[PDB]
Amino acid sequence: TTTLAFRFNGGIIVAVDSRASTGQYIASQTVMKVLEINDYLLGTLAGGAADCQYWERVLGMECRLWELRNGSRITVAAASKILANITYAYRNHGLSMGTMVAGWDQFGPSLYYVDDKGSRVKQDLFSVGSGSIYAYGVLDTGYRKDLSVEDACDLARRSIFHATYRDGASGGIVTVYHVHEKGWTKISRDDQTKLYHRYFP
Amino acid sequence: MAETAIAFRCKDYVMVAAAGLNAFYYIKITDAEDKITQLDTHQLVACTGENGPRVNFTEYIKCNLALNRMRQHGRHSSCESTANFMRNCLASAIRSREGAYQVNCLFAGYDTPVSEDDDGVVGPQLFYMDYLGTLQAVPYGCHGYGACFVTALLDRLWRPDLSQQEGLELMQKCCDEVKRRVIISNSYFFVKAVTKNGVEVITAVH
Amino acid sequence: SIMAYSGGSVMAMAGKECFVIISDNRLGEQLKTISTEVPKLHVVNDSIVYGLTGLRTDQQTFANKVQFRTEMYKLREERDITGKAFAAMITSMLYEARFGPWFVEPVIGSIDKSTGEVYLCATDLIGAPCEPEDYVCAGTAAESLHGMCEALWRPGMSPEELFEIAAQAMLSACDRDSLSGYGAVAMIVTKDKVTTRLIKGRKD
Amino acid sequence: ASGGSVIAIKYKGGVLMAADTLLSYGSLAKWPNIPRIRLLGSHSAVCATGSYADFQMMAKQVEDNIERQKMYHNVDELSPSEVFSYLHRSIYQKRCDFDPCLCQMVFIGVRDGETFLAGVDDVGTRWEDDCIATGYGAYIALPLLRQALEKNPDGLSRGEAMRILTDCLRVLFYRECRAINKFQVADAASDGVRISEPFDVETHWEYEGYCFEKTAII
Amino acid sequence: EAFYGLTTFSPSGKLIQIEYATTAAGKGTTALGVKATDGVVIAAKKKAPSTLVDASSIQKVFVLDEHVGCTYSGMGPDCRVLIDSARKNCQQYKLMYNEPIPISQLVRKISAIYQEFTQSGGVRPFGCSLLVAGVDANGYHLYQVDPSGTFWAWKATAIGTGSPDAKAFLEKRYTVDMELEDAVHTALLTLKEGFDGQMTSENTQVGRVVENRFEILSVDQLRDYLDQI
Amino acid sequence: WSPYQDNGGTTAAIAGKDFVILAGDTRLNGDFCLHSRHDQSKIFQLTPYTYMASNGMQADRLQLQQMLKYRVKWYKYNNGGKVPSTKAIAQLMSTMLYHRRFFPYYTFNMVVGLDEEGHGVCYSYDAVGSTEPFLYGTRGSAASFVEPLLDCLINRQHMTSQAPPEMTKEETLAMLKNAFTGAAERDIYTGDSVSFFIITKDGVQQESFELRKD
Amino acid sequence: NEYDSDITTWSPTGRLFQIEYANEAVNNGSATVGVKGKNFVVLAALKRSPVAELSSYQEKVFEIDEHVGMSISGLVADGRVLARYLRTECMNYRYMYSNGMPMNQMADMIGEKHQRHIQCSGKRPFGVGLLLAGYDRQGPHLYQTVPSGDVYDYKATAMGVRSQASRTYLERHFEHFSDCTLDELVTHALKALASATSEGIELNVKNTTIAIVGKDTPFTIFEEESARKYLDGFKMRP
Amino acid sequence: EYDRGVNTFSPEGRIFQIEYAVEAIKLGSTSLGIRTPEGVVLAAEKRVPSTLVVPSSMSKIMEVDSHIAAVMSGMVADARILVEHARVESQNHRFTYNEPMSVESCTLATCDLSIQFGESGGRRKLMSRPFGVSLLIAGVDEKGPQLWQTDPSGTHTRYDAQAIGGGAEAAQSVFTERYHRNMTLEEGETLAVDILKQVMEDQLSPENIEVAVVRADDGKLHMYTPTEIKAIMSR
Amino acid sequence: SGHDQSTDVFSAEGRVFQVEYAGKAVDNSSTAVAACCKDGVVVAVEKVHTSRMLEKGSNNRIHAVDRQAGICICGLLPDGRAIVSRARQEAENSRDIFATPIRGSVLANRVGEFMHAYTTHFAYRPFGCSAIIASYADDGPQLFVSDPSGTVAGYYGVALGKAKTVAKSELEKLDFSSLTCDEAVGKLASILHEVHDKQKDKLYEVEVAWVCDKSDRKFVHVPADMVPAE
Ligand SMILES: Cc1nc(C)c(C(=O)Nc2ccc(F)c(-c3nc4ncc(-c5ncccc5C)cn4n3)c2)o1
Ligand SMILES: *[B]([O])([O])[C]([C][C]([C])[C])[N]C(=O)[C]([C]C1=[C][C]=[C][C]=[C]1)[N]C(=O)C1=[C]N=[C][C]=N1
Repeated sequence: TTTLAFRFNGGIIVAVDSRASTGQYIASQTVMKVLEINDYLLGTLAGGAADCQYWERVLGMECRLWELRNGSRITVAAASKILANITYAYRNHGLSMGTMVAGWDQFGPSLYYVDDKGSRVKQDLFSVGSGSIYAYGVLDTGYRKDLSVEDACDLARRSIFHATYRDGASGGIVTVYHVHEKGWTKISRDDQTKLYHRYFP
Repeated sequence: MAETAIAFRCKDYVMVAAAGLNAFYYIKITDAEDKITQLDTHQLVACTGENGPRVNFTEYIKCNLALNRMRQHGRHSSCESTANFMRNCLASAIRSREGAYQVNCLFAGYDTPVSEDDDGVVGPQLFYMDYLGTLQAVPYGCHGYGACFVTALLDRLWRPDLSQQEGLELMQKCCDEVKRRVIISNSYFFVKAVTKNGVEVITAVH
Repeated sequence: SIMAYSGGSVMAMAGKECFVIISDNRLGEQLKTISTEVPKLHVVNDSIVYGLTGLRTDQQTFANKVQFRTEMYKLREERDITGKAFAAMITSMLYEARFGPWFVEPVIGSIDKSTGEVYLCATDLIGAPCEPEDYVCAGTAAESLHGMCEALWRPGMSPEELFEIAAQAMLSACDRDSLSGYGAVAMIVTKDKVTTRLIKGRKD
Repeated sequence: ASGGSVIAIKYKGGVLMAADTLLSYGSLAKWPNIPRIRLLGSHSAVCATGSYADFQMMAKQVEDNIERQKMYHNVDELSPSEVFSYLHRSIYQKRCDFDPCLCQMVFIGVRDGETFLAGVDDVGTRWEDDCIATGYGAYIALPLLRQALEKNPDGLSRGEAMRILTDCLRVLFYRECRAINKFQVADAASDGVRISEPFDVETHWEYEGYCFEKTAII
Repeated sequence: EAFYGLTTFSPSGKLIQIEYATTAAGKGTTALGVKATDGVVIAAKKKAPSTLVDASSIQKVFVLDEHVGCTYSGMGPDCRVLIDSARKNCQQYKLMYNEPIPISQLVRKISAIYQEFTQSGGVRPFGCSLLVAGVDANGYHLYQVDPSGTFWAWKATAIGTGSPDAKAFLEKRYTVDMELEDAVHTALLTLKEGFDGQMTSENTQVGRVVENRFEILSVDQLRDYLDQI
Repeated sequence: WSPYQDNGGTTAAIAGKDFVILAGDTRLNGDFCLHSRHDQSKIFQLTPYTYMASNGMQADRLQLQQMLKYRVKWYKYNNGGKVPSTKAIAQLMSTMLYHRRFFPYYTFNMVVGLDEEGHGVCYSYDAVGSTEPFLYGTRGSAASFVEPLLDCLINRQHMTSQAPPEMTKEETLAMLKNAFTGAAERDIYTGDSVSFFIITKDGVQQESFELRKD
Repeated sequence: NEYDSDITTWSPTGRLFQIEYANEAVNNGSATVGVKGKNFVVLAALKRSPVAELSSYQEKVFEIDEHVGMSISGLVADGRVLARYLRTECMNYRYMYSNGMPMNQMADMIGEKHQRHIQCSGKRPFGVGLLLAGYDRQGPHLYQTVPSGDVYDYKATAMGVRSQASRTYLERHFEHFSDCTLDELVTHALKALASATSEGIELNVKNTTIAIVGKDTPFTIFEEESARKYLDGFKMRP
Repeated sequence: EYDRGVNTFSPEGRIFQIEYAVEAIKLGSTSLGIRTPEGVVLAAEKRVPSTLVVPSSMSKIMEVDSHIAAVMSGMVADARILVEHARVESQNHRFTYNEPMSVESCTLATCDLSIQFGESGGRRKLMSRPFGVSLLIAGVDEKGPQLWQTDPSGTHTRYDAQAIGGGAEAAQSVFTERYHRNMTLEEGETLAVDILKQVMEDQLSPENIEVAVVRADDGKLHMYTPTEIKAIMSR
Repeated sequence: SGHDQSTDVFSAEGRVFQVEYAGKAVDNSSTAVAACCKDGVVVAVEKVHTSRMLEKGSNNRIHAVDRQAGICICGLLPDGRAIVSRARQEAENSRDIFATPIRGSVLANRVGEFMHAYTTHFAYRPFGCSAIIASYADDGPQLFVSDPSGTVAGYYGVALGKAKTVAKSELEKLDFSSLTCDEAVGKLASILHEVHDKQKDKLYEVEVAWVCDKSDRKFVHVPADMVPAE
């Protein structure tokens, strides 16, 4: 898993791989590592496959019940605090999950990050997973706040690829999203092997 | 312990400084994260530790000081009453189900007379704490890896009659020693100060 | 160990119509000095003075429960607590938590205001009552204090010359212990007065 | 106290089940005169390999269940397939309580033509076959029971299924340490379950290669 | 399980259930006590319903510990709950302070048992009063609780039937410097003037708390006192 | 004593355009012996359109098949007789594997059924419920033999050739026999006889097949 | 009448009125007729007719297991609390024994469920009657519980409002129920159910629920579509 | 009054507190529901106490999910806790079954709460009284548009056209005519606002009532605005 | 007044009416009889069927408690099934804990304490039932009757029900010392057909059950062809 996401002038772009390996055996190659929480939030997945898919389905239930009672959308500062209070409550139960929430509330963008130990941090630039250390060096070299929409989609798709190429626990099909003010759109969905003969023809 | 907190009190101010480093086992997540939580208008705490228990301990302390100002008609409690409420939460957590808070903190504050009948403390307050529940009022306290570099630095250079600028150039020497010997990259230090007019965020020393 | 985590040694001697009690001034975390001006003594009335050693988190929590119970004893019973009743009270407190035990070792010294009999008591961390008529001592330098106190004590001492023996016993034992030292704070107490003395020591 | 290997087989018309009458304690054979074949109700019987105290409390429980359902209400007696099902769910309940019934069991039962033969483990495994063996009879006696069911797929008669159990009990006496030569055979038919008087098998120890001078290590 | 209260307020503003219980606590036999400079005497009156009721078996002066005693006048079986809770609360004091209890603190504890049942759900108040007396580290004491929970600090008093005319006889006979032997002389004498027949050693029961100890007097030591008054 | 034990066997399924083929060998075995050769307790029917096909530990298999059996019955009673779909059952499976996360089942599951559209989809699970819809799936001891084999002949990858037409029920069945005759040769805990289930919209037909007995 | 307020109060004549008052709830519910044959039990419930076009639907007949089913009359809110208990105790049986629960055991289990609610002070009886339609190894069974805690084993019965006339019809044909086939056994149940209706209404597929359990037949509720084969040709002849 | 109990039957077979709670529905605002093969319309008067009330605060129509609406009558303080329970149940169904809860099973999840009342707690803490609110749940599912009513008896009943509240007896006579089973949704719009005009005492304005629909081809709940309610009046 | 509304209220003369009102529920119930026949005990009761369509075997008031004992109830049928399901639990305890069959005088003393414990508390009402314990344990043949007050007593014969006074005089003509279980089924059933009238009910049949040495000390019902016809 090499999930990353960054925040810039124009919204938030989320970019993942799609590989689930139980050690040296690859279990699957079409894993959706972005659970869309609703039509203006996103959540990402790293670590345990069942620990992420359970509690972000619990998180998608607490966000839907917010809109039923209060009649309005949930913020992202409330959405991660739901996920961080759940996570800190089970910190001695051996959970393994590292998740980013990204969305457009009424205060603009916000890109948070929740551990499996109850941490919650607020930056504009993350890269999580076992192969994330490869995705920093190509992203920190080319990141700037005022990127265009097409170049930041190119920087995200290219920064996943150089970590899927080097880490054994990362790879598959690079999925790029874009969180603008009206919600999120699936930008592209392409194989890593097809993406090698584009970047090095 | 990878991140240091440095605090010393003087005649009419208390300096605090806490490195804003947040890491994932060797990877720098941030460099500017505020770790000095403003509890009251004249009180703050500089907690160190990992980011899990550190927010959840400070939010429990801060929301209970505010609740004790709701139920008591906006009357601000003393700095010793806040500090003794804090170590009650450390000491009752080392003998509980969920486990001990892994937070090391330095409480700081200034005591003002709330009315004309108050004849309590007028001066500044600075309290050393621990993750177990140790509490000690101390002239200067330090946590982290670089604590022992700078506690013996303040053995050399701290004076009780330091001014606002003389203690400002002392804290600059405190921040430059941690950059010199500690292998952990602490580059931005978040210097704040507590005076008779409240808290203030010092921009110069970083 | 958890008992020698914070450092600090408290002892007490018994005299003719007086007793002494004396602690050091060090607080620490296994090698490093946290504070240099912290006593371990506590005074509840004009007859009983007790000292706690062990883990400093338990030295403050237990002393809050004692002050919660000593002041509640004075509201229910319209009288000051006596030495035999105070020592048997916090003997019971260390036995209720026998499987989750406190890491304190209280050194109780007391005297009768009207009679003039001294009463020493030093329990263990699990509440083992023990009343010697000569001296008690606990802390990290406790093995060094049983040699200093036993070779220098005699039963018939004046209050001025009992202080001189207890002070030379604390300092000579803290010059061999690397978890206790930095001066000493003593308190001689008779039927008529309480005198609190701070003693010069090595700053090592 | 611990029991030894238990073997069982179906024939044309009923089910047979044999077990030694020994109850060892480690290596010590304490009592050679206790019966291990308990029969359940009026159509079925169970026998165990493993701890005897676990079997003695379990079979006390499932015998009380057959009678009290039949005595109190105007219902039929439980079939062998339904009291084995209660026997299976009671052992699985004990391992989830971290206090299992530490023994393998062999269950037989015949109710008006429908023959039933199944076994159950301490964990909760259950299986049905035409030949069940537990203990070290699953290693020794069970290969001999399997070839004699496939050398005639029409089925074994009672006479030829009794020859091969005696051929299997004889090798269990040769090759299992914690065994004696005293065996009881249950016989569940359409008449009901019938436990026989204890017998023994004829053992041959007279090979010319077993003599003192051949097997000597000089 | 009937968790509602049985004792409530009246439109006059009075707890009418406790007013009925004080009538029940004044229909017992005459129990009394006097103090002195050297001790405190308590005196009872064992009323035998017949000659066949084993006067050496029934008792009304209850000893609570090595320094406290008691005597009731009211409902007998209601008193035994109070004495068994007072003997229990006095042993819990010695397992916690290594000291005899004061007479003040024991009477505060049993007054919290009267008031507990006047504000509980489904119970009625007690129908008996007591006469607690004993020593502690600050002299001699004689208290007297009520079924309301209201306790007093008397100096010479009496409870039961024939009590208001025996308490007036205690006003006329008390002196501030009465000795202990003078106290027993007048505690038995104020039983006689309201007594029906002729009091014997198996007919009354006294206990005089002396110097650390309560010590209910035996049938031989009380026979010494009857032929002296 | 250890409360976990692997009982061998394997299950494989290949889903088509309006059908699923579901298979699993009938072989129970313990510590070092062979308990049975005719255990039908490896593939369980929940609804007429959706099966579960699990393996691993035989004792926790039968417990999971019953708790799945009655949550379908409380679904049928509370919804007016409406039978649950494959997507509803397989999310029920994915939650109950996580409710017992700290004392879990030693089972490895496959929920196999048809869609609301009629297409067949197989799911797979770890010991704690990681689900994914996919066109095939192979669990058990011989999973590492067959799951790379199903990658090479269903996906049609790394072969510079045009795509074959859609697989029928017969060409899928004859393909899946080549895996179990391949797992009976090289896996010691697999193979006495494999039972094929063919789930179509007009009921289910059931076949058997013979493997090597050693 | 000061002996009718509480459930735990006997009359001075020895009657329990709160139990006798709950028995009037069953006599005010909709009429249902159970008829037992040789291998089949047929329940015929009378659900509510539409108000001139609009069709209100309310579920009375319940499936308990593959071999059990019941039809209620009275407080339908207590008829579903019984449906929660009966369905749970038939799942707990088939979990343990892997077979269907016998009807003589089950009729004795409903009667102790009615009995816990008729002796404590802060509890009330279930104001609802039942008609168990069961099949087991001993053949078909037809029971009927009342709010007193009784359970009666019938050959044929009828409970509901004006079900005395349906019971009068069944007391002339109950000797000829072990001889009829299934198609005649439905016909005796529907002729009985039609004599409890109003003065100007007859039966059709819009107001009748027919439930059949048998020997090779699980408990099947014949509603609107499949019920037409017994209800299109039907006339209540005098 | 406490001479009787809360579980005391009548000699006619009725429970006292349940029969006394049905009469509390007739002393409330009226509400409607019309099942049509394009959707279900839920009309309801608001019955404001004064003109100083903002009308967006006393919504008689509450959403349970995207596909289930609920309109009440009677006292609305008890109505909230039933809808706050139906929202929790219908989201636990999507959490467990990955599919929307059927309209029948959301009515059953409410009726299970509307029966749990007694006087002796013991093991469980019970309610002291039945709920004085009759809900009226509508929605669409795999079986299409369905209408349901929860009464304070605990009795759920599927309907085609049902009116609850004060103006309910007069509406059933209007329900007999003016309703065929294959109406359009817009014909179901103008049926409800003509009934709700007749059975109310005040002047029917767009800021006086509430109308919400759940369409079949859309599958989602669509509540109306006062500019949308006026367009139904001028037809 | 309010002195007969619950069980925890003694009267002005020391009586409890809700117990005595429960005794009128047995006196208005069907007729019960029993007999001890020096090798066993025979118990017969009359089932008053209220409809012609009741199945034969419905509303059997005789239930087997243990293999050797069984309780027939007289009074309310559903109230007596709480007594039967309790005395079964008392007999299962002696088999599972003490490894012995429950004695006849001990099973009856456990019934009389379960029926008495609901006559001392305000929240409970007494049973409308008289339980007849017929046992054959290692203390011989036993015949006990527990009334709603909780009073147990060993009898040689007993009549309970409406016509318990006429059927008691019909038991005084039997012997109980030379009486056997072979003849007494024909005798006791002939008591019920003479003590009971058909001018109130049309449907009445008898249900007889014994436990004796001929039935191998087992509490069984009759074979249907041993009972007299009318
Ligand atoms: C703000 C930030 N900065 C960084 C650099 C991170 C970060 O990395 N946070 C993080 C938190 C929790 C986790 F659980 C994980 C995580 N991701 C994984 N991906 C794959 C495997 C794995 N897969 C297959 C086989 C073996 C292994 C070990 C394991 N993990 N563990 C990662 O957060
Ligand atoms: B990513 O590589 O971490 C990815 C996580 C995503 C699916 C949520 N999957 C995995 O690599 C994990 C690795 C792992 C981490 C921690 C403990 C155990 C395993 N794999 C799985 O969780 C897994 C294993 N088997 C089947 C399905 N998923």
